[PDB]
Amino acid sequence: YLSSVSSQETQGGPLAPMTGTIEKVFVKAGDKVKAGDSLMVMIAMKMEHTIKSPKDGTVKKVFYREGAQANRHTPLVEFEEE
Amino acid sequence: LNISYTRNMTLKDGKNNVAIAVTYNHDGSYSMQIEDKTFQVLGNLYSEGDCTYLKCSVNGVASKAKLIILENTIYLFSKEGSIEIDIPVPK
Amino acid sequence: YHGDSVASLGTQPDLGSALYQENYKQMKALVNQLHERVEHIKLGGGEKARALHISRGKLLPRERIDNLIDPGSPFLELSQFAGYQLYDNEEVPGGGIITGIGRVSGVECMIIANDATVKGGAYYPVTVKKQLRAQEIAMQNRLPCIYLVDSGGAYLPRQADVFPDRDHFGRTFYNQAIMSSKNIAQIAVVMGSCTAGGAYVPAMADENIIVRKQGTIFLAGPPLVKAATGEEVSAEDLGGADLHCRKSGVSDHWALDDHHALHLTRKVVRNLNYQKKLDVTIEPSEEPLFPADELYGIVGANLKRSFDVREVIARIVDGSRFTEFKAFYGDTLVTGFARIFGYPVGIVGNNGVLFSESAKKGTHFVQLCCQRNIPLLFLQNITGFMVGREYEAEGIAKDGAKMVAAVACAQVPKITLIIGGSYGAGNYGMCGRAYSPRFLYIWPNARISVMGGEQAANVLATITKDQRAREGKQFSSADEAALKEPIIKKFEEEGNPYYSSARVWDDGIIDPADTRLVLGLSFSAALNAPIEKTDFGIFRM
Amino acid sequence: YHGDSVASLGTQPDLGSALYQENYKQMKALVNQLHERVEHIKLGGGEKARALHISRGKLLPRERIDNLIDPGSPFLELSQFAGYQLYDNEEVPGGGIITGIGRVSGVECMIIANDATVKGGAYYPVTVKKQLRAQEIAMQNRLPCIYLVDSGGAYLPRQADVFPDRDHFGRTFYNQAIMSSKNIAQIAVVMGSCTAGGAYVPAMADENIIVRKQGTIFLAGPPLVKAATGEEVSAEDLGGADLHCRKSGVSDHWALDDHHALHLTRKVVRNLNYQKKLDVTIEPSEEPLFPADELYGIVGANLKRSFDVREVIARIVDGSRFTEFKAFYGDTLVTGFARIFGYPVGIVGNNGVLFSESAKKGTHFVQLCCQRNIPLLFLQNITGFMVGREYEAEGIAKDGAKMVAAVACAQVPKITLIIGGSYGAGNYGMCGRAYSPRFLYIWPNARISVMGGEQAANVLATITKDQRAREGKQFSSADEAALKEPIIKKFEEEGNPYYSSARVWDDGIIDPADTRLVLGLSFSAALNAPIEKTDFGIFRM
Amino acid sequence: YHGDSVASLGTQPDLGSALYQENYKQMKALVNQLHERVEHIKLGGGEKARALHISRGKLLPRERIDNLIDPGSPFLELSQFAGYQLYDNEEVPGGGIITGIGRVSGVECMIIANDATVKGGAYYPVTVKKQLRAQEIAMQNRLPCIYLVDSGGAYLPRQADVFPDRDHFGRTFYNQAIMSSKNIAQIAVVMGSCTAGGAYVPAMADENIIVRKQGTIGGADLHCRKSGVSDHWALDDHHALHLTRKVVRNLNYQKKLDVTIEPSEEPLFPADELYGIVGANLKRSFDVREVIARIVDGSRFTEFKAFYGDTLVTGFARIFGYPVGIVGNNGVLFSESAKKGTHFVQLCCQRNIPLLFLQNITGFMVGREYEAEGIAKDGAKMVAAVACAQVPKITLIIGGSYGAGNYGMCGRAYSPRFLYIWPNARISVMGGEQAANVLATITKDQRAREGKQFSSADEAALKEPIIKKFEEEGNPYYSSARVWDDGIIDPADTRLVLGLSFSAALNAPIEKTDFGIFRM
Amino acid sequence: ADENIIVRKQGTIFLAGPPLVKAATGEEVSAEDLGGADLHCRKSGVSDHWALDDHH
Ligand SMILES: CC(C)=CC(=O)SCCNC(=O)CCNC(=O)[C@H](O)C(C)(C)COP(=O)(O)OP(=O)(O)OC[C@@H]1O[C@H](n2cnc3c(N)ncnc32)[C@@H](O)[C@@H]1OP(=O)(O)O
Ligand SMILES: CC(C)=CC(=O)SCCNC(=O)CCNC(=O)[C@H](O)C(C)(C)COP(=O)(O)OP(=O)(O)OC[C@@H]1O[C@H](n2cnc3c(N)ncnc32)[C@@H](O)[C@@H]1OP(=O)(O)O
Ligand SMILES: CC(C)=CC(=O)SCCNC(=O)CCNC(=O)[C@H](O)C(C)(C)COP(=O)(O)OP(=O)(O)OC[C@@H]1O[C@H](n2cnc3c(N)ncnc32)[C@@H](O)[C@@H]1OP(=O)(O)O
Ligand SMILES: O=CCCCC[C@@H]1SC[C@@H]2NC(=O)N[C@@H]21
Ligand SMILES: O=CCCCC[C@@H]1SC[C@@H]2NC(=O)N[C@@H]21
Ligand SMILES: O=CCCCC[C@@H]1SC[C@@H]2NC(=O)N[C@@H]21
Repeated sequence: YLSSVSSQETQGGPLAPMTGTIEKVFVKAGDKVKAGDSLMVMIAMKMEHTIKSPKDGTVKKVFYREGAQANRHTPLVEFEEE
Repeated sequence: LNISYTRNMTLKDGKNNVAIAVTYNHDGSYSMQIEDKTFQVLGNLYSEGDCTYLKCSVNGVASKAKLIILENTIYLFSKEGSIEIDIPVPK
Repeated sequence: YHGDSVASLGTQPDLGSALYQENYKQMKALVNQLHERVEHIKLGGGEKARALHISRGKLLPRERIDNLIDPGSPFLELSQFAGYQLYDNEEVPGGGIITGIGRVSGVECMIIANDATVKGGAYYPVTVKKQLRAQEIAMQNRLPCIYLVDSGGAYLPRQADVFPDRDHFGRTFYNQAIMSSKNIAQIAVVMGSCTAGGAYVPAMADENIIVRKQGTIFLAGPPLVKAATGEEVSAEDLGGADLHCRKSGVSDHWALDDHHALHLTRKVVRNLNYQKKLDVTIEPSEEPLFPADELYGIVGANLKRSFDVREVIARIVDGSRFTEFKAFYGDTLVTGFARIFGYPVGIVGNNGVLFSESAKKGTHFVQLCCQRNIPLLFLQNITGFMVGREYEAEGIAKDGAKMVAAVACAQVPKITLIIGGSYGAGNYGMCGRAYSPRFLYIWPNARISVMGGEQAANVLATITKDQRAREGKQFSSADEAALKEPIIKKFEEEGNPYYSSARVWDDGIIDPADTRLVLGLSFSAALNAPIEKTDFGIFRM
Repeated sequence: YHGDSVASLGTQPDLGSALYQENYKQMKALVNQLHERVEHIKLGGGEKARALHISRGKLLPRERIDNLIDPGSPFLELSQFAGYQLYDNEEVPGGGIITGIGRVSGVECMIIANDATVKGGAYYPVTVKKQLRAQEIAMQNRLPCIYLVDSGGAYLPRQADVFPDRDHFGRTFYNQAIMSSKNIAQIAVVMGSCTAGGAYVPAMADENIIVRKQGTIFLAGPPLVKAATGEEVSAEDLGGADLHCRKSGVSDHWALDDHHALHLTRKVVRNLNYQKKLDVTIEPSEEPLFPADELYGIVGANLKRSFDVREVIARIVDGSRFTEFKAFYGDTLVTGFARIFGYPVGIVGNNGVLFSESAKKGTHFVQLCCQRNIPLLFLQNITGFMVGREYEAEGIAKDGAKMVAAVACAQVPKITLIIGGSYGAGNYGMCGRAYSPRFLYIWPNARISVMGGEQAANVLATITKDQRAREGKQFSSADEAALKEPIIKKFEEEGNPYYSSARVWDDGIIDPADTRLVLGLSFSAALNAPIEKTDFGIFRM
Repeated sequence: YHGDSVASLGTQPDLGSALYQENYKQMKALVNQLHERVEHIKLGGGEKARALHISRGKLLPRERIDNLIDPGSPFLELSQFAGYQLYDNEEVPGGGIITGIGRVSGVECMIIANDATVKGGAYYPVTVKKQLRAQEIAMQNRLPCIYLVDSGGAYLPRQADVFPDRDHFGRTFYNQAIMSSKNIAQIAVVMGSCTAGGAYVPAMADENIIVRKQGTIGGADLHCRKSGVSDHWALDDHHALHLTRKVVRNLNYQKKLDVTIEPSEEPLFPADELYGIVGANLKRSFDVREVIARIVDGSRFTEFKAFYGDTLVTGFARIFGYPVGIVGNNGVLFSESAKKGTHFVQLCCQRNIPLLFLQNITGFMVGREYEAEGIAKDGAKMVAAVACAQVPKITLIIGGSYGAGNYGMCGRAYSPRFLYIWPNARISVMGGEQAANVLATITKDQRAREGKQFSSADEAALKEPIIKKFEEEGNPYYSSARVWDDGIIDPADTRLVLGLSFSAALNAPIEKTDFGIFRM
Repeated sequence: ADENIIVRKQGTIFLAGPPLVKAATGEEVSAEDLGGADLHCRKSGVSDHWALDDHH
């Protein structure tokens, strides 16, 4: 626990930070993106949020499109199973 | 302060409602406006035995009658006649 | 044995004297002007706004207050003239809010109601100041606070004067939380659609009452939500009586309409389990021996003439009985004991220029009143402290200061009434607004400023001419006259009572004929809180 | 056994990244601008005024402060930017007054010195507000007050904003008397000619020191005396050191010149018989593990980008040791325990939009800190409260409110630092200026307003267009655009940190590199007063 | 102005409905059973013992209590069923002691009298328990204690049960000394022989009264003329009671109330309808608002948060002019109900209003979604809020009380001033049927882990003992035999019992309430 | 408790266990899902600290 090992063991599926508008999407219907690559940028409040790839696998589908409203904690990028 | 308080009260006479605007004068009298007519009213309640009586003057005319307030009805008993007025019940 | 006979103050004025007639005429004109202006302010925001408000099924704020309080009980409205010509082109009748003290279920409470007809209930800076003053009064006197919330939040223009600072909007929530922590009940009645600022008020209140359809509590309105998130949603769905009562749980009571909400509010107050107890002794109340309307002739409207404050005292005290203290020492100041509506009071009035003897006498009287736990009443007709080389040698500053120190440290209830001029350090000495009196009132003829206009122009002129001569510059005599004439006008405009009451500085202008009633109501309200011990600082001897 | 190893916060930033370089460049430019403006303000009133002041034999106010405090001790100046461009054509460097906290004879004291070079020491409204803020700080922290009185009284123009109201000039004397009554020492050093307002200050002070010739205390100056009565008298005769020390008795000590007066002031502070005692536990102080100057690159100057507040915490805490509380619940808010200069502190920082979970977590942490009597530190980077139909259904307003009540009712020392945006009710939730933090500071890149400029224009536009459509009026699309563009500019101008500090809204802007030192000094000063018990209101569960 | 017209709670039940008739019949049978059992208990220790006691010239304990209290004043006896079938073959009517609250010389006092007819006044463990509970009640409410003493001392068999532990006899003396220190008066009348070392009970008392011949503190003549232990000498029982009344008068005590008071008004509906409304079957559900409407002054109730968490009912009312905050159960507890209860408790504590709990709880809602939303967190806040409250608290169990719901609604462990149960109540950790399923599943799974096989028939056989045992423990007479739940009360007398209890509890001043951390 | 520490996998806080939940309402749920360190730390918020094992 001192070496921060438990800090690494944390993972979760992509989700919308809050309810707001999706300004643009960096992930197409089928694309290969490494983890950390931006998927979409969302502006629900005064700030702006960029979504990073939770995993390096190819994106299966894009649930939302630009100008759409995304509910809180809702999936945006579907990742193909590996 | 610097204003005269006017109270809007509704009294049901028979089957028709009546709206009265009462103004609380500084001298203690009341000015009631019913429809387009105004009346200057003053009086007090004095109890004889177990019966409460209302002595009042309306536009300079004074009269006395026994006053009974039971449930939502007001009973005014006098030699000239008896009057029943119903206070509207809030919904 | 309380029946020993006692001499009574006051004398019968000469009605036939021309001076009395002129003073009466001037005071009557001033009072008529005040009454007509108050009527226009009471008219409300406007005809179209009132029509829309009635069409939405809601009650007008004054009707709400009338139905809320006990039948026939007097209502003490505060700061009716707030915002009077304060802004250049915008009219804000009453500051957009209504505040006062009335009796609800036999309990004296402070009522704050938003006037939705004025700018849709938006909060101007004067509105925030008025609400803060009302909250401070309630906290000091330990009065329950009732909020009739119907507002559109802070006025978006002029946001800098409403949002950021300490005495800005957040102080409202701060005071609400503090008073709730101190067992002073907070009750919020959401009688209409609130906003982000309005929404927090019901949340912090101990008990909430929300109307079924008109009441809507949303932390951000539909337009605000769209501007932020963009989530289109109806007002009722985002915030509504049914939602808040059933799912959100913010609402504590559900009301069908305005009358039902007021009835529910009366019930909550009944359940407060509060009993008022008095510390001061009480005696049967007796009316003064002279009519109050003679004050018009006695005082008049000209500040140059001087009138004996003993007449004013004799026309506002119970039975016109007054026990003067140190009558022949420092006679420019009048102090003594009397009773108003059975309440003991210590009266401190001005009869001329303040001197060292007057300051010492006032300090002694204030110490006595604080020791005996007696409320203090200040009558201000001050025009200054005598100043001169000999007066400075005596220590007029020192003497003046020690009065001021005592007044500040006093913990007894303090009520200040300005019946005439109030200038310079005399305002501070006689319990000015800066020294936290429980209430402050002014008569229509009062003038308040740092100094008289003529004196101020002379002081500026001497400094500029002397400064120019030392600099080697030349100051023209005509230039000095040109600077002085505007100064006299500026001081007159600022001194006018209406200008002072437009800012929240005064709890309100009052007709002199109603002074006794206003003082009685104020003292009855202020006696709710217990009287604490008084601790004094160093007295500079 | 206090030696078990504990993990340390913070990480090494990537210096080579272009984002770091750009942020560092922007922050360096902002800090250089701030430093140059502070230098110009420190220059003083002007060259001619400074020359005259030196020719009269007096010391410049900054020299007075330097000689008064202990040798080498740091000085924490407050509100250096007060009055910066506040008035259209008049320049008031520093507001005309100097306030700060320094150590005199081993005791932390609040020092208030008038700058005679600025308008002859006349009191502008901002000067009164600054002095009142300093007095309030001293009263809250129980710090002795030292006044270096050299003033010409209230500015005769703009008298309405300085004399009448509660927070106007009289509040100075009120606070002086109250703090004297509460055993907080008041010391007045009359270093120059005072006036009617200035004269009262030495009178109310417990101890006075007046210079032999420069010092002159008169309740009314020679010009004022002539205006009021016409009496001609020299300044020294009317008020002077010899007169006040001998015949008058107002002066308590007689000083030959400025240096002698400062030496006497130091001696008087020594004789205070005061010892500082701490309630909180203490531990040896350790420096943070990372350089402070990296904060420039980490934070930058663009509010759109987001940075982890944990970096800021790691660069300002002792040893970069942080114990996070509820790390995975409401992760947009960061709370935990740390120590600054050995003082325990509870840190509450913003990492994103506030939600219900964040509000509940903050309320829990505040309750814990109040129970354990631990000082609280707030880092504000708030952008507002989450708004939405689902959020309203949950009770986001309810959740937000409980935080507001918890923050308001807290009695522990509280310090707020605004490192980024502060808008809406988020400002109130995170211990805004209205909730009485002991100190408040902002970084040069902060922006404070009711809402972002673009959002505000949209909210006004929707109301006007919808209102017009309901009225049957027509609102042109071009008119809506014309209204919105000015709004973005107005919000930007008001939000700028310099505008906020011109008003006393904040205690002053601080270089991010000095945040640790400023916080340490502030907490050391605030620990003088004992920590009282905390009483909470109803928590709306 | 207190004249505003207010709506009244309650509705007229349908007398003709068969359900009402059946419920009324069952409740009437239960009440008749309770009355007959109470009569038999009141009979006393026995005929021969009573004859001997009368032959010695002494008065029976109930006669002593009747003569001690003011004429006609009601007497609130406590724990009449203590020791009912508690021991296998020994009968201990009333636990061997009599405790109650009555008015002596216009002052409410707690009276503890030993019944010499039961085992010669020896102290059974239940007796010690009863006496400790009475002393605790008196200390909490600041009531003077009067100890008529006729004790034979500790029962020598069962000595371990009555002598060593803190909750054993020693505490009786400790409480007496502490009450004296706090100025709560302690008065002891030795109306009977103290053969054992019970001499300490009068010695620690502030004032003693000893009868001339019956009372031995070892000789009455020694103790009265030489030992001086005696502060008063009485010729017989009547003289001793008269002296006790005089001693109480000279206490120099005046009762003062903190809460506001209003004129008392009777409820708008008869109390006997509660029999039909509630019945005796716990499976059926009844609206607690009826019970509230039949026991409050004028049937006036101000509901708080009516539509939020409707399974719990909260509001303000007045009983005999005393303000009260009523918290009743109308169903399963949920998160909203817990939050609403916490809010109401905070309000009542802030306003210094006594609290009344009506328990009909069946447990806390359990489920994965409920666990996700912190039912555990919420249930706890309600429980803490209840524990930290300092206002007087009275709990009445009108139905089932199981699981953590008992703790949440001011159970016996949370120190209510008084606790009562109706004859149809049931109390236990969980329903008997539910408990049977839980044990069988754990054993079957444990066998599967070890490779053992659990027979289906064996699991069902294991369940049958659990079902029968749970019912016997839940019976009200089982809980009343132990000193838990004070005594059982007829539902028709609920209003009178609550009024007496609140009047007694209002003697002590109401202190400020300090709350712990609220786990928001 | 003022402060809670729950182990990642061994620690499980449920107001009613799986067998108890089934007995009361006949609902089937795993022990970790009904009550677990991750759930209590992240969604229910009952847990105040998250620990990997006993030593942590
Ligand atoms: C606390 C913190 C920390 C933050 C906040 O609080 S941020 C709050 C943001 N506010 C809102 O989000 C409310 C937006 N209003 C509305 O949603 C409605 O309007 C209502 C609810 C107000 C009801 O009013 P309504 O709609 O029934 O009538 P209307 O005539 O339209 O009412 C008057 C018209 O409002 C215009 N108007 C001007 N200034 C404002 C203002 N500040 N707020 C509202 N309205 C304003 C006025 O100029 C015009 O009339 P005029 O001047 O043209 O004659
Ligand atoms: C509390 C209550 C209840 C009441 C009061 O307090 S009522 C107080 C009345 N004040 C006095 O009675 C002091 C009158 N001053 C003087 O007696 C002197 O002046 C001194 C003492 C100030 C020393 O100053 P000094 O004489 O050594 O130099 P000077 O350059 O002349 O100093 C600057 C010049 O003063 C002009 N100036 C503008 N406004 C004021 C102002 N308000 N007070 C003083 N001076 C002012 C400035 O405009 C010009 O310079 P500028 O702006 O033209 O460049
Ligand atoms: C506090 C500390 C720290 C220590 C102590 O306190 S150590 C106390 C030691 N006790 C004595 O020293 C008193 C010894 N009694 C006697 O001196 C008398 O008896 C009296 C005074 C009790 C009057 O009673 P009595 O004499 O008038 O009538 P009796 O019928 O005889 O009364 C019933 C009969 O007493 C039997 N019996 C059974 N158990 C006891 C018991 N524990 N105490 C007394 N009697 C008991 C009962 O079984 C039988 O009747 P039964 O059950 O056979 O039908
Ligand atoms: O009303 C006129 C005031 C006279 C101005 C004199 C100034 S004001 C404050 C101070 N007190 C005095 O008597 N003189 C000065
Ligand atoms: O900084 C931008 C504010 C975002 C809008 C949020 C609104 S504005 C006022 C109100 N108070 C809040 O905290 N949120 C809403
Ligand atoms: O009355 C039946 C009890 C069923 C629910 C209660 C179960 S058993 C005890 C435990 N405590 C609770 O809070 N719920 C469970």
